[PDB]
Amino acid sequence: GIVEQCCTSICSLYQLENYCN
Amino acid sequence: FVNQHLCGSHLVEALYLVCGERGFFYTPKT
Repeated sequence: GIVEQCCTSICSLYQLENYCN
Repeated sequence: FVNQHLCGSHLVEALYLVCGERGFFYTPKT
């Protein structure tokens, strides 16, 4: 989930937008 | 901004700014 992609590893816009409604 | 390790409130705030009026969901335990 988001912690693995954005906190434990380097976040990206592509990934962040996966969590927008 | 986005291209870094973002945790906790820092991650929530990035979601807020990027997602804007779409809103977002924050699910840390998946």
